[PDB]
Amino acid sequence: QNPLPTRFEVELEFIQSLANIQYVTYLLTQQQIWKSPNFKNYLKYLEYWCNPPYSQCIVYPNCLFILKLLNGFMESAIVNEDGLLEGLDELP
Amino acid sequence: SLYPPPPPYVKFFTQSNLEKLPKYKEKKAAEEITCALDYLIPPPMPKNQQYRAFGSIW
Repeated sequence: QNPLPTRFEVELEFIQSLANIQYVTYLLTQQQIWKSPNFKNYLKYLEYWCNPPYSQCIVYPNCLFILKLLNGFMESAIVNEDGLLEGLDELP
Repeated sequence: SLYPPPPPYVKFFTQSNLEKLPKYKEKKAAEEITCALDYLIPPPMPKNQQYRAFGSIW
């Protein structure tokens, strides 16, 4: 066994999980995490991975593209009162 | 839910802390985590280039 992951390791693992469309969906259609700007702000902070030397550690390149989309969307995305992301209400 | 939650560090990303960041970054210029603001600053690149990606998986 290995010791608990580093912050750098935790963030690299996490940004890369966004390469999975279903998972990103499960987040987008959460409730709590969109009440407060924290998560939104976190995802923009994560764009640190998009440039060297960081990007050179990315094995799952799609996650960077999806982060970018996800991010630009969030700027103009309208947040319902509960947390529901407005522009998505019609979809499951 | 085998889908993990976002990293614990998310709690630090308040709009308050974001406002304090520019001045903090300056002062700094004058693992070593000491306060909340440190989390709003990307972690340093490890020395072992074994974090360099072997290839792509799309």
